[PDB]
Amino acid sequence: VYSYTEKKRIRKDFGKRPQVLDVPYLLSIQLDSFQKFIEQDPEGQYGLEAAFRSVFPIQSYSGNSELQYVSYRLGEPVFDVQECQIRGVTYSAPLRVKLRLVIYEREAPEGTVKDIKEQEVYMGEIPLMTDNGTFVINGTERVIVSQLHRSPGVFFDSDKGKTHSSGKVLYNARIIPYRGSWLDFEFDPKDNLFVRIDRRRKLPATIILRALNYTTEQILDLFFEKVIFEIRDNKLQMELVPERLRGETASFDIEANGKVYVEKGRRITARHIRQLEKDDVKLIEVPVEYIAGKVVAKDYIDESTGELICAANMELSLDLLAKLSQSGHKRIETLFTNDLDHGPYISETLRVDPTNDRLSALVEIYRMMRPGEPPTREAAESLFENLFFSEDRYDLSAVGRMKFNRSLLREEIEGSGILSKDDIIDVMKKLIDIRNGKGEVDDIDHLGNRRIRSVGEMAENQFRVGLVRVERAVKERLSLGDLDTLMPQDMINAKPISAAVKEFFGSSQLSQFMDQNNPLSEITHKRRISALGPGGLTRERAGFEVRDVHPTHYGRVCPIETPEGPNIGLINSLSVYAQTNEYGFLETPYRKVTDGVVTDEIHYLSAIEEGNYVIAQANSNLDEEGHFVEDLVTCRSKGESSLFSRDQVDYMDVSTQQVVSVGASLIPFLEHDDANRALMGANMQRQAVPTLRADKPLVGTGMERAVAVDSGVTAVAKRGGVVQYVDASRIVIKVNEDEMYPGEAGIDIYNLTKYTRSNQNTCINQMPCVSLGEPVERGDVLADGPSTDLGELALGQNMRVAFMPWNGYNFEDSILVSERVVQEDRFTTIHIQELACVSRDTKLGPEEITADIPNVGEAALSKLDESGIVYIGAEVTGGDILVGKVTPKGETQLTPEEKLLRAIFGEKASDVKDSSLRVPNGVSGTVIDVQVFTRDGVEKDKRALEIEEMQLKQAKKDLSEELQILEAGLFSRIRAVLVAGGVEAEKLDKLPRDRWLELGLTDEEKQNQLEQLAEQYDELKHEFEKKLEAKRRKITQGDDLAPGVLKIVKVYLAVKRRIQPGDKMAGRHGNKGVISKINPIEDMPYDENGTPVDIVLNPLGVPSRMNIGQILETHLGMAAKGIGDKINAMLKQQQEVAKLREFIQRAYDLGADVRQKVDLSTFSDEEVMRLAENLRKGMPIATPVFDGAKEAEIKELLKLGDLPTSGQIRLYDGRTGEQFERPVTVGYMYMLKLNHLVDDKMHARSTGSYSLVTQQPLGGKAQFGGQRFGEMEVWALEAYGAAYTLQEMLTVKSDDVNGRTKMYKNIVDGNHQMEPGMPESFNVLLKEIRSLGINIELEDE
Amino acid sequence: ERDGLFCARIFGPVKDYECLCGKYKRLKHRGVICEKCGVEVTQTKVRRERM
Amino acid sequence: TANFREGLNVLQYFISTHGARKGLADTALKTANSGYLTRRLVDVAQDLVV
Amino acid sequence: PLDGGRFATSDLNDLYRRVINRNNRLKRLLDLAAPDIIVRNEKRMLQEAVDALLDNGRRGRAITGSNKRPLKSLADMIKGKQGRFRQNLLGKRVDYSGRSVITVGPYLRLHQCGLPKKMALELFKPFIYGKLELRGLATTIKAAKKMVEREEAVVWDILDEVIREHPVLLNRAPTLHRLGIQAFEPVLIEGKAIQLHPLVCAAYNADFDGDQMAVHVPLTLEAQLEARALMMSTNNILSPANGEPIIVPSQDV
Amino acid sequence: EMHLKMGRFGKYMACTNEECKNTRKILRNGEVAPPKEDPVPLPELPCEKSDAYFVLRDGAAGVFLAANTFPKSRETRAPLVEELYRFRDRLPEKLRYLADAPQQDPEGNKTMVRFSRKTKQQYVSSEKDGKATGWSAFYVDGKWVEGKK
DNA sequence: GGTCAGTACGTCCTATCGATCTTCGGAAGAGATTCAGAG
RNA sequence: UCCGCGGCGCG
DNA sequence: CTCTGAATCTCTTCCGACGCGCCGCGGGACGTACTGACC
Ligand SMILES: [Mg+2]
Ligand SMILES: [Zn+2]
Repeated sequence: VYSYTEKKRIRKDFGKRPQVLDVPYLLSIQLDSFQKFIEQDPEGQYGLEAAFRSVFPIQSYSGNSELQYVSYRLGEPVFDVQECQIRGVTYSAPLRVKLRLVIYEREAPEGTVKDIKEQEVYMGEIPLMTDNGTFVINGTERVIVSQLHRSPGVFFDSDKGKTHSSGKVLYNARIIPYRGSWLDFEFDPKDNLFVRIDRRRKLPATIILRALNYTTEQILDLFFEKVIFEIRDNKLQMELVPERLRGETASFDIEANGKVYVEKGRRITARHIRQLEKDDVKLIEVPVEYIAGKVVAKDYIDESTGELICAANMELSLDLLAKLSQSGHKRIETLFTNDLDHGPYISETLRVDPTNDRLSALVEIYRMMRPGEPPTREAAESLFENLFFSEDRYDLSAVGRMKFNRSLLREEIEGSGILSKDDIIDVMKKLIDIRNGKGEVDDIDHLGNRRIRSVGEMAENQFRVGLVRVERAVKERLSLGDLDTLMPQDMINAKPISAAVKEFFGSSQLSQFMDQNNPLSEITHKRRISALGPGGLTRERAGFEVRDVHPTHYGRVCPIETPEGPNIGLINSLSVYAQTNEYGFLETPYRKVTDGVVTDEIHYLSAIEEGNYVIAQANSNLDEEGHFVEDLVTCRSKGESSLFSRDQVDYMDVSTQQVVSVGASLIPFLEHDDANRALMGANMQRQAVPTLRADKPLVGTGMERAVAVDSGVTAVAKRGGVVQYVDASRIVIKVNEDEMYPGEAGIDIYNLTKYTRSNQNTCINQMPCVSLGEPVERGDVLADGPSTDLGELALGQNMRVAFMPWNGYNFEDSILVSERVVQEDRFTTIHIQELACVSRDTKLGPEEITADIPNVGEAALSKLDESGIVYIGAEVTGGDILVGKVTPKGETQLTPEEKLLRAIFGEKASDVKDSSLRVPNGVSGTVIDVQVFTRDGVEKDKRALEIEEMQLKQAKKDLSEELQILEAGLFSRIRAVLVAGGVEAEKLDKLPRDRWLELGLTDEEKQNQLEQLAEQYDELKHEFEKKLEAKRRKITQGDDLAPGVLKIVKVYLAVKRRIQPGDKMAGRHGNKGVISKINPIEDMPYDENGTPVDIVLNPLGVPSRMNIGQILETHLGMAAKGIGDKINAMLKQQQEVAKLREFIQRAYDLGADVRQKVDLSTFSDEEVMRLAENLRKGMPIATPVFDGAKEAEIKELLKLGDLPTSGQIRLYDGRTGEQFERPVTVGYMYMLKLNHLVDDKMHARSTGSYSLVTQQPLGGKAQFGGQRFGEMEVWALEAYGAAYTLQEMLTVKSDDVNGRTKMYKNIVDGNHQMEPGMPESFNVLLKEIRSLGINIELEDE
Repeated sequence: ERDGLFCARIFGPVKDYECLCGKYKRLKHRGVICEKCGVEVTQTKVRRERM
Repeated sequence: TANFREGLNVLQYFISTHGARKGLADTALKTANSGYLTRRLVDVAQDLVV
Repeated sequence: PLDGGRFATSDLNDLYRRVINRNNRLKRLLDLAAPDIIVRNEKRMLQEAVDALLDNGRRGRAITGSNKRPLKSLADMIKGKQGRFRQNLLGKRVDYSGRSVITVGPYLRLHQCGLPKKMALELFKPFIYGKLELRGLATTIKAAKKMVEREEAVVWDILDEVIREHPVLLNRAPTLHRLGIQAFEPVLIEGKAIQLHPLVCAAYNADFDGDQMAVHVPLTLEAQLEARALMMSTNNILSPANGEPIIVPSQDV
Repeated sequence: EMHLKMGRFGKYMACTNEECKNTRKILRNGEVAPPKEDPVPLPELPCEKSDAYFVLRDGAAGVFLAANTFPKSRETRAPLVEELYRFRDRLPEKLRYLADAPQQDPEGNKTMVRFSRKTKQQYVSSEKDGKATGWSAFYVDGKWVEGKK
């Protein structure tokens, strides 16, 4: 059943697939991460507790003192979020950490304590996250973007033969720790295995094996399999495993137990192996030539002489065989090498290895890591131990250990964070196996190999860096301090931690200025995933494979919403239902299929898990008890989709929109438009500017409510009740009795944001959407924010659109707009600009804010007050003075004759220069707020005192009003309790409220409730007192301005900007355009009823662009309007409620097998009338992303509205009254204003400032600079014969000083002649070349 | 500074036709090298040329 | 199998996105390559005049 | 000079300071008859400092400032896309230039373009000043500037007089071929968007989905005549690449 | 024993005792820096150009007062003898002699602690109207001797 | 001799290499090492 | 006023 | 069996489209004492 709030305006849904899983809170990825960072963890696995346990306890060098950690606490912020934004400070909480310093006795045992001290050390500020997932760092609101980075672990990759001739596939293994040095193994084209650390100089791999105290014999035993030979009389025998003969050419006869069978030159067939196995042939007899050439496994020493006959890894030869035979080596061991399955790589690497002992290997790696210095045994050992085997400098995280064990098929998923010898051995073995032919290379772009690192993790890392710096300082001070005459606070300096955290939150690449055009921009910025950042990739070095869409992105990363330009594919958007695993991997939900029945049970699967199962598509039909209607169901399985039986299906998609992101989900008829235009539309929705009045989209997707509510732009009721007070700035709700806590006033107050500046200089304004006495439930939208209409996202306006060419004004994506659009202010938007005037201390005098501006007429001064600051509400235009400021000119000493001349000239004989703040040229607006910031110690001006008094009065009024409302609620509670027992209603009305509080009661628990509420009333009074005092002292206190700044005056200008040619408008289907003409109403095409069209769009864009979704919308919107029209007329005729109810019910039931099922028979007559009034303009329609309205349904809805089924009507030209020869598609499309306004783009310059060194015009509109005539433009002029134009652009208009002065003078004199000279940049070049010791000169001057 | 990277008597005056110490401050003293500080009276553009 | 007047399935749309993004990235790199070639050609041929 | 009393310094100043410090230290050591090892180390450091000043990063790790970025040396000033040759000499920023978003002028003749009135006023300011002083309306240049700032009617009449047959160059980036810059006679229009003839869009590769175009004003007589005779759109009806027409009917046409 | 070592910051001197990490530094024209003492904060002395509080520091330049937020405030001034006598207890054992120095000159003007670089020693001098009064007292063999400069 | 201006030295602050950001692809040139032919 | 870096966007 | 030249391999360096707009952050400076020159 629909709620009271929802019954206001029910959007007709056309979806058919039942919704099993509700859309998750769209900002969970940020809030959950930061909550893990800050919240207490008794197990010490997450966040600050984990970092503290990682660093503490701290002990001195062999000392008898220790510093240990007890608990941490985040204090209350000094300023709230709004105060931080106003004052330009960070919204942070102080971190209080309880620490204990313990000093032991010098006598043994070491644990004999002798004194203990405890105190709460303060160790910096932690920026807290706002309720909407943002950070306020310097008043600016910022978002920390999540990072998609390579997971820690081990990855096996190949070059695909690109690096060498003939395409020999070279294989590499790479170990990526969370923190520490990298370790790579790689194969050379000669099959030799090499190792590198931190991608430094290549070294033989066995060196590391030798550095781990493994001898050559031990290395060979680890990596190879051994073959045994015996020598008896003149016979040589080999111990044979038959499988080893596979693939070997039978170059000699083989005999065993008096049986011989060999075809010389043939390969040992599988039949031969089976015959050998069944005959149990354990030994064979082989010639000397066969055993010659094998590699010796272990060193053999002549026991008689002690001389090493043959070392390990040596190749056997006939003479060596004779020597070992005559020595008496009856048993010989060699290593087995097959050119296909068991390569000799380790042995060959040992041959190439230039080391021979552990010390030699350590020296080699020490020289590689620290070149240019002599080695040392202790230093080499320390370096090798610290590289991979020290927790202090190497950390292969828990996720890293899990991935490392999974890649090596180890059972355990938990283990030590540092590498063991077995780990390195196993990685090398796996690489050798991949080289041999068993196993496959890893897919780097696989989402099971990429990992999500969010705000909390990065903040914890930076806090840990700061804390290890603090730990080093603490160890130093503890070792070299007066142990008993101090306290723990004396040992900890908070500067490193604060510095690290502040640097992360201010300067990090992932700490981004929040884009705040509209709520969708905020949501999509907070759900953004970046492959860049620290520990990530770089734009110019990332290849196409990283950017490309991967099959594992299904349900996790949107394939459409990536931006264009250099960031394509590197910036992704989290899908609607996608969340993050415990280990940081993206998961998507699926419905379990049990015995052919789809179950409501939901399992979140990762990419690796998803690959194993067979997953049905969301559009597969199933009815009644869930069963696939079709025997064959489409599924994707291991990245290769096909049809499967019902029984083979393991999971099904939870929703038809789980692949797209939020922005792509908001696009209607996405399945009918190309991915390019869908991408463009999703990107352009984020650039829409809120308009003067919000307008719901007639054709929506049903996601508007979620985007508007999850984004905190709307005031959402946290408890149900009845609204007690409404105005433009405040909503006061009386909470329901069954919903308020004991001892509570039972009243909620919501304060609305009115006309504040967004990050993009747009307007943030909240407007009530409720009226007095209206019921309110939990979750109801109480006030609409920017781009929100009744809790639905409203990015643009519904516009009547005709698709026809119109006299070339739609020639190339251009848009022709009716003047009725401008008259109705439908795309008018409010822009707020903050302009700051800064008074600074300067040499020879400070700058003064005053109205006595020299050489300025009284007319310009009239707009200012007595303090020199413009009045609030003043309408101002370009060039007018907002804040009057003056600056000492310097001495500027004048001779008495010069002084007399200046006096004769006028008021020029002044030592003061104008530096006042003026409105930027072209900006015309109104002054809506003035804020004065004054350094402590500087006297406040009259305007500052007036603003301070106004703020104090406002604070007192607001606190008093809140106290009065809370007291009213508390006394209402008093009255209710007294009515519930011991009622004296007439006497109670006679008695005053203080007497009510003083009244007694019967001996019941209601007396206890009365006592609790009286105590709460006293607490309210005391809280009012303390809050008043605190707010007064905060208003009075000075501002921590930048050094050298005396006072800052900030003026806020509101500008309402009307739609004009040059402005960019777009729909949601990639259909961009720039307005070309604002056409008079009587010139627009009109229908038989005389209704003109609002916008004319060119039909030619649709076929080439293939964004057919805009056509369908244009049809459906027309139907959406038509129904509304039939309601509107029915409302104008004052028809009975019955007919209205029947028509609206028919409209809601029109769909074919729709899941909505609205039933108006349960609505009251007043509710039906309210709904119809809300439906008067149009019937809002929800068409989900891939489960939208079919074409036949659109035709039927048009038929209900008495509109043509084809969607085309006969139009007449208003200029002539003549019918257009063909019917024209006229409907309604949702259009946006894309923040690319022409008045921000137009710029012109004749002469201005020039750069200091290049002596060329400045760049940029803000600097009033000139356009760049680049090298391609010079080429264009050279292709013509335009030598004089090119010369004047190179010489006079850019760099020649005398040339430009003379050209200006000649143009004023009417002579258009040029006197070119040498460009100054060439002189700069000559001087720079001469500064390099190169004599460059001009000849024959 | 007296002999630094921005020295006036090596590279030229900071302000046009004005000596560093201010003894000479007009075009009538053009070309005069001040005895007190050794800065030639000329245009500031020489600081753009003189190495 | 479906056209744009008909609706593509989720699977079909996901398949098409591969080509879409490949084309966009290819244009991104192609601009730089073509510009470098054009600059080289201009530099080699800039002396030649009738 | 910067705000707050700080001074922005070139990296060359830091390099020169390092070289001077090393040189003075070496000279002092030489005066005091220092041992061979110390003077050898100082000479090596002076050599490294001079190498960093000349071409930083060519040998060893480039010396970095407080921002952990390598300091910019003289070679870096000359080399590269951001060097003098390509950033300042082969291309330049120019006066008498502007830019704005383009729209369709379907009423335009081929040789004319719609130019916003405000852009024209700003771009032709010196011509307007000269014509004001010619007619005696402004005695001095300051009076002319005050008149133009107030935007009097006579100023608009003067502006109409000055743009009558004065071509302007319209350019769209990237300028792939010479048709990327073409000359048009400006017709003054209200609004802030430049109006472009539909037939020249193919040569410009220009659509009206948000394109911005740059406007340049030829000053001298030779420049005006080159614009009229060589660069005007009426002379550019054939493609220099192939000889086929480049000003060709499209879309609705 | 303390030995000379080289690192990223040039040359320094570090003590060989593993239990002691005391480090001094090499300066331009000396064998080694003097034994700089541990900084001593003073919450009771407020800054005048800012809201910070002063902290006493030692070094080759001498003994001075500096703002606790030194990179930001960058406000320094020399201590007065009366100021040191106010917080005599917090001063380390060595510097206590400065508190014993006469606090006022025979003319009654207030004294300030200065560092004579030519002799590398602390003295106390009186100033009137911001100019030195020409009276200074030095520390010679456990007593303070005062006289005209 | 006394006074003013200019010049010189110190403080912020170090001390382990460990901070630190870290890891592309293709083509051309120079130097070093290896193979084949001739003596 | 200069330089640099980072991030985002449009053609 | 050895020596030289040519060929091949390894290491290092250079180049990588143009134009425009917005936001954020950072960037040695200040103080005190001593010495020399001029009056
Ligand atoms: Mg375009
Ligand atoms: Zn002088």
